[PDB]
This record gives sequence, C-alpha cells and structure tokens, in this order.
Amino acid sequence: RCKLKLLRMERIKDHLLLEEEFVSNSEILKPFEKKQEEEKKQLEEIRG
Amino acid sequence: PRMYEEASGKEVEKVATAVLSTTARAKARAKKTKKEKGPNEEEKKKEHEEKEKERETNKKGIKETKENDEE
Amino acid sequence: MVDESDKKQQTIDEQSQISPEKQTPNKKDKKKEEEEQLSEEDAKLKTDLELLVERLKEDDSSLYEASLNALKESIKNSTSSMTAVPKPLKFLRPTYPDLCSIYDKWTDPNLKSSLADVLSILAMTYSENGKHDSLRYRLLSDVSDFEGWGHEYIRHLALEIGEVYNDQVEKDAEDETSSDGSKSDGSAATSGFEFSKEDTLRLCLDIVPYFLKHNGEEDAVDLLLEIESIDKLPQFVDENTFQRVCQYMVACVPLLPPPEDVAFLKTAYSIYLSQNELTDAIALAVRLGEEDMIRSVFDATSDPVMHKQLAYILAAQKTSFEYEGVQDIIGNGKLSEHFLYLAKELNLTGPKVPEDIYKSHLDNSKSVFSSAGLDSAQQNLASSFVNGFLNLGYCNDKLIVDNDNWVYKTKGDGMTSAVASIGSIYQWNLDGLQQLDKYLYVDEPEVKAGALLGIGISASGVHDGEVEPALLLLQDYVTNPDTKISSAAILGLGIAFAGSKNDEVLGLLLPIAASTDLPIETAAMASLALAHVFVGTCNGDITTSIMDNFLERTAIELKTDWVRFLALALGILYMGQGEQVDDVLETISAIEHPMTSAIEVLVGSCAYTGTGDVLLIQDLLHRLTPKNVKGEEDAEIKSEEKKGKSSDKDATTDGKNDDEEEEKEAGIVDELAYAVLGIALIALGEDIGKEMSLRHFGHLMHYGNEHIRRMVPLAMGIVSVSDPQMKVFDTLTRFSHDADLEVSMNSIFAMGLCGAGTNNARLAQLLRQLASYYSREQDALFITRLAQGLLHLGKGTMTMDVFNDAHVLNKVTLASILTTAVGLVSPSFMLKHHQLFYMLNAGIRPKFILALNDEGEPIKVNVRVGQAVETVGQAGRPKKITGWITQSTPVLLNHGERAELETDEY
Repeated sequence: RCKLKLLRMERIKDHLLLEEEFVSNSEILKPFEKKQEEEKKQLEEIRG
Repeated sequence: PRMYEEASGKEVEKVATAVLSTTARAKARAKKTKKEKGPNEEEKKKEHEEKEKERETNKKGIKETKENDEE
Repeated sequence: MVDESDKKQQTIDEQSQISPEKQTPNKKDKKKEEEEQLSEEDAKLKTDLELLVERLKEDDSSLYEASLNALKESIKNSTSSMTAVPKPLKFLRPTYPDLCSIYDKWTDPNLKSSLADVLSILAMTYSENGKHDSLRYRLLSDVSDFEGWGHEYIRHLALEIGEVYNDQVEKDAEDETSSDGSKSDGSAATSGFEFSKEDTLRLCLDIVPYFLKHNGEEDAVDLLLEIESIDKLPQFVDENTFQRVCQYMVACVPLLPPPEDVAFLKTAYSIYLSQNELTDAIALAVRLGEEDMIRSVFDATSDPVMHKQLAYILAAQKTSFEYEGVQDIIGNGKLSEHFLYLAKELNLTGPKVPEDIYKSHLDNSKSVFSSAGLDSAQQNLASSFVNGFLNLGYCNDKLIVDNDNWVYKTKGDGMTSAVASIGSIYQWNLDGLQQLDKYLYVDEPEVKAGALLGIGISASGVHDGEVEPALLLLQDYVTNPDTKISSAAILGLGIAFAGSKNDEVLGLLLPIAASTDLPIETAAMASLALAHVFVGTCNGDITTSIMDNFLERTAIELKTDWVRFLALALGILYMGQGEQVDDVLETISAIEHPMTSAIEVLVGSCAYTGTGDVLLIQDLLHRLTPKNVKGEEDAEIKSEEKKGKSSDKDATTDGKNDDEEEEKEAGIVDELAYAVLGIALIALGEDIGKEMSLRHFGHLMHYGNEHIRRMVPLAMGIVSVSDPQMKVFDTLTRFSHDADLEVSMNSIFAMGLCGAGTNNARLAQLLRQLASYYSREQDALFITRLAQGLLHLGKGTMTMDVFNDAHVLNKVTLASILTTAVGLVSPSFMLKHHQLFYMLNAGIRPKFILALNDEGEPIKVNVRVGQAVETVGQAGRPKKITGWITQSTPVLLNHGERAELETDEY
C-alpha cells in the first residue's frame, strides 16, 4: 500500500497527459487560419 | 442518385476517437470506483427509474436484421 | 541428488529426491487396498511432513514435479477424497504443495490455469480444520531458504483475494462462479481470513489492504482496529503503528470517492484515538472536516482532569492551529464553563496569541522597502496598492500612511482600494483601526466604503474570545441602506471570520443574499461572502444561495459580469463537502437552460472531487464541443454562449487541483502539465478561449502545489508577454512566492523585464507592477500556501478569494477585490509555560527519502539549522525536531506542519 499510493496518482496522470496531447495536436493550428497560417506560407517560399 | 461533398466529417471523426481513448486510461482508477458506485444505484435509481437494476444489462438485441431490398 | 538408498538418514533424503518410497508406492497402495491401514497412514503423516521440510532447500523443478506426480493424481483417481472420509481430509496437508508444484514450479499453461481453481476449493475446506493456516505459516515465517517459496506462497494468498474482488464486479458471487468455486462468506472461510491476517501483519504487509477494501465495508477496517491496538507499544513502538495505519486511508484515499472515503477514514481516526498519541488523532479529525470528530479529542484532554495541568494548555494549542477558525469557535466556551482560568485559555485558542509570536519573528525580519515611487495618473494608483502588497501580515509602516498626500490623490474606485490596501499593512493585527477611522468620517462616500474593506483584512487575526469581533463593527454598516457601504461591509465580515460559522455571523448573513430583482452589479458580494464563510467545514448547501441564483437569471442577463461571479460563488460554497454535492447537481439541472448548463460543469468538480478521472475526461469533451457542432455542418445568444465557454475552462482546472492534493504526491509533476497541453490547447481551442486559460494556469499551480517551481512558471511567462491580458502574471506570482527568495530571485527579474521594457498603455502596466511586489516578503517574513500546511493534503479557506479572481477580464473594480489575499502560515517556536518565543534547533530536509510514506515522515539525520527560522516551503518542507540531545521531548509532533512546537523540558 505504501508503493501503490504513489503509483496510483502518478500513472493515471501520465496516461491522461499522453491522450490529451494526441487530441491536442490538431487543436494547435485552430486559433489561426490566416493570422499566423498565412505567415508560415510567406517564410517558406523564401527558404525553398 | 445524388453527388455531394462532405468535409465536415473530419470533425466528427476526431472527437469520436477522443471519447474512446479517455476510458482506457481510466481503467486503473475506475476499478476502485465501481465498488462505491453500485450502492449509490441500489439506493436511488438505476438510470432514470428503479426498474430493472437486477442485471447490469438485462436488455440486449437489435430491432432489425432484415434487409434484402429488391428480389 | 542421485539415489543412494537407506544407508544412512542423509541418503534417505537423496533417495526421495528422485522417487519417494514413503510417500509414493507404500502410501498409494496402502490407501487403495486395506482400511485397517488408515491407522498406519495417520502415524506416517508426521514422517511425510518431515521429508518435505528437509527437501524444501532443493529448488530444482524436476525433482518436485515428478516425485509427487502420482500423489497429485490420487486426489480424484484412487482416493477420490472420500474412501475413508476424515482420513483424506487430514491427509490433504502434504498433497496441497503437490498441486502448487504444477502451478508455480513447473509452468505448463494448461495445468497452471486448471489447478488454480482446484487449489481454491481445497484451501477453503481445509481452513475449517484451521490447519491450512498452519500450512501457510510454515512458509510465511520460513524454515528453509529457497527461491521457490518466494513465488509460491503468494499463490495461496491470491486465492482469497480473487473471490472477494469478484463479488463486487459480478453480483452473483459465491461458488456459483467457477473461477474460484469457493463461497464468498460463511463460517468456514471467514475464520480463515482472520487467522491469515494475524500472521501476515506481523511478518508482511501484502494482503491486509486487499482484504479490507475488497469486502468494501468499514466493518473490515473495524476488525483491524482490535489487532493493531494490542500491537501498539509491546510488539513495536507507537511510531511504527502510525506508519502502519495512515496509508489505509492514503493508498486508498484517492481511491475513495465520497461515500466509502469518509467511512474508512473514520476508522483510522478511531485507531489513533485508541493509541497513545492524540496528536495523530487531531490531524485525521480535521481531515474528515466533521464537527463531531474535532470535539471528541478536545474533550478527551479537557473534561476528565479537574486540575489545569498540561491538559487545558494542550487542548487550546491543538484547536488553535487551524486558521480556518472552524476549530476555534467549537473549542471556546468549554474553557469558560470549567473555569480554572478564563484569561490565558481563551486567548491561547484564539488567533490573538498568533499576533504576538509574529512580533518576535518580525523583530528579526525588520523592513526593507522597494515600493514604486511613481505618481500621477494610473501610476499613482498602482504605487499605493503596491505598498500594502509588500507589507502583508503584521508590519509597521505607520508614518508613510500618515502622510495623507499620496492617499488623497487616489480617485474613483482607486480611493476605495487605496484605503483597503492600508488595512493589509495591519493585516492580522488589533491596532491599525485608527488610520481607517480618519477617512471614514470625512469626504465623499468612496473613502467610507474602502475603510470597511480594510477593517475586514485587519480583523483576520482578532475575532475570537469576544475581543473586538468584525461582527461588532460591521453590523451598523449592513443596516445603512446605501449599496456601496453594505456590500463592502459583508465582504469584510466573511474574510475576517473565514470558515467560522458562528451564530451571530451566519445569522446576519441569513435573511440577506436574496435580492437580485433590483439590478445591482456590486451585489456579487452578496453571495460571494456567504460562499467564503461556508468553506472549511461540512456544508448545508444553503437554500438562501441556491434560490437567489435562479432569481437573478430570471430578472436579468444584461449584466454579464454579475451572473459570472454568481456561478463561481455556488461552486466555492459547496467546497468542504462532496457526498451531498452529488444531490445538488441534479437539483440545479432540473430547470434547464443553456445558461444553467454553465453552472452545472463547475458543481460537477466538487461532487466528483476525491477521484476525478470520470470528471477529468468530461472536462475535455466539453472543450471539444463548440468547435464540434459548427465543424459538423459543411461535410441573447452572446451572453449565454460566453458564460458557457468560460465556466468549463475554470471547472477543468479546479477539478484537477483538488484531485492532486488529497491523494499520491508524485503525480503532481504531470497534473500541472494536464494544463500545459490544456493551455497550448485553449490558446488552440477558440480565439476567445485562449484568454481564459492563460489566467487559470497560475492558480492551477498554486492550488495543486507543484514540486517544480523553477522551470515551468518562467517558461510559460515568456510566451504570454506577446499574448493579451497582463493578469496572467498576477496568477503566476501567487505560486512563485514559495519560500521567499529561492524561486523568487528568478521571478522578480523575469516579470520585471516585460513590465519595465514595454510601456504602451498604463492599464497594461498596472497589472504587471502589482504581481511583482506580491511575490516577495522582505527577509522571509511569511509564506503563502493554498494548503493548510497542517495537512499537506489540506486546502485553506482564506486563499479562496485568490482562487476566485482569474475568471474575468481585468477591471478597476476587480482591483478592489485583489487587495485581500489572506492565507498566512505561522513560524513555529518552542513554547513553555512562560511562552518562550525561541526555537532551539530543527532539522530540515529538502527531500524525504522514506518510501514508508508519500508525505515522508521526517527522517532522523537531516541538515541542522539554527534558532527562529521560518518553516521552509518546498525543498525544505520535511522538518524533524532536534532537541532530544539537550533533554527535551516534543509533546506535539511536527512534520513540517503549521503547528507551533511545544516541548516539555525534563
């Protein structure tokens, strides 16, 4: 019970965290669509 | 027959898999919850009426399996 | 190994390694022929037992497998376990290891599965005899050393664990399931479990938590009380027993959402009560938060001893420690009834003695000023609040205030908040009232209102024993019909008394908070105050608050600010409970509107606290949903929508915060992160949403009590300079404050860079300035924690005003609220009968090693530091008492608790 108590909190939190970031990958790009999205296009063409 | 375009299904797909995933993660916490959860249901109601709490699910099946269209 | 016959007794053991001749041929034939020979078998049982013991040392799989192979068959094949009824039953002792040799020593998947079921049945039947207990015991305490038993004994123990767990999941239970084939209860396996528990408690630790929690009953825990209370001192010390207990509640703390959690922790409290230390008793009674448990420990010292003794002094100390003041009210008046001395006792329980000890620490901490010298415009307003923020707690800065020049140059809402900031100079102090009084009887109503806020802050350290209560002053102002005056009055009353729900305080606040028909924005304070009062103790979920919220929604929707504050007030009210809060979620949801849905997600957090992993996932599906519906279509509304979105974000963070505290401390590292991705996210979820999640993060950290405080606030801060809303910085600093000038060296530079560098609006500048001064207290005067400190699982009541303010866009009106920030921690000092104000020595430990706790009981090696130091924050929190070498014994164990040390010198 003394190992477990530690584990029970800390594991479940690393599993949630991981899952969170999968749904979230898409979500990064959503607050922009021409506010930053457009900026990215401009830099790239320069770079080739 | 009709032609169409659908591009809104990228949003439906994305949350379908999201809700699925969270349950798997919950697996460890959830065992500990179940024991405490049951007495709550026995006391109050099952889900919207008392009726039929004796099994976890007592009602299974499907209302149609029948389909052949034209012969 | 090789057979060498019967030449000597040594070589008899070697003979039976390959093929036994006294357990296999002879016995087998004997059982399958005559039944006069049952008498010969009975004598030969003892011989057979000895041969197992001698060959336990041998570990090789092959020479246990094959040797006992035909005995394993004989159970059903020849003996059939009923050819002589009693006789095979009592001869099941050698045959039970034979079965285990195919389970564990040899692994054949088909037989390993099948014979698990067989082992369970025969364990139950042979525990009727009580000899299955003795069978377990010879392997638990061992007789021989081999690798084998180290895997084997567990299997026997696991049979019991298996069935008991299964009865919850599958309702059918008993031996109807063929997964064990053994009955769940009945007087044949119940007596087996009790006896098993005894042996495994002494030598092990393994199966005791599985048995209690698998029954699922507090009854299991109450059986445990009996056995442990015998063990308390003669078998091993008090300390070993305490470490043995608190964990029943802790592994399985997080692991009890409300109805189970309370019932288990009741029993742990009782175990402590039974044992020698009442010090362990008080800590658990606070935890439960029930009035009833507090009274019993206080009574236990006070009532039986007629004489003053140690006993009256000790009672007063114990109740004093909670600065919620919930214990303070209850414990008072028993002292009056008994009447040995009123004067010492009443003062000592009250937070009045805490004012005096602060002077001793302050005598050391002195004063270093660093306050802004800026004047004119909004920069005047900024500087005058900043002075109060640097002089939080008891400080003397009288002369600066008495220079009324800068005071009068404040204007508008600035005047109200300027007077309020003066009050925080004399926070936790009786004197200071004089400065406030001057303004209160002159000029415009604005300064009158600000005086009342300051009275609130000052009255925090003195409101018990009927010595200048906040109630006394503030009652007159409530009567006066002006809205500004009355609203300010009831805000200050709530702060001062905190968690105390005294009759006069509560009952003043009882008919009111029920007018919202008239449209008044600053009547947020109506419910807000009452909510604050409720926290710290079990909640009635008051009918006054629930009614007025509904009525407000009916009347108005124009004042968006008003309804947003109201929603939060309900959720803060319900804190200090979770059992009852399941009910009220449904009650709120009965009346359905999209506006009402905003209230629901907040209240879900409190109900579901002490688990949140059904709660967590919910508060994430919500985040997705706005996007989801617009998203869906291609392949009045304004107020309702905005309330909807904002509520969820707040709720997500809040859920996480309560959850991380109570239960395992390791997971805290990740829980901050549930937010970093949450932020990246929201900063991602809507354009509008980004604004809300920034502000929430800072209070996530402060509430959650993150271990890491160097990296994460600073890194996040840089991104959020670009982003709008400078109120982000204020929320970060409340976490960063820590033990002052450890974390905060980096903080002052980091926050100061963005503020000094960029000026492009004096509005933006103001938020940044206030945040910087908050973070530091000169010469490590005090620390702020959200947590009680008495429990590190705990949560305060004075810090809830801090938690409230981060849900809204910054406003001048909000600045008045932000002056209040109470949440003080006292510095421990070794007390005497003459009330000595110096500590001798202490050990401080940055990191507990002990993996015999989460909390980590402070070890006994430590690093030694001098007298009269503040109780260090993170990276100093485990604190052990050094005093034992100088002939001193602590009466009050201190682990890094808030609680003042008390010693008895010999």
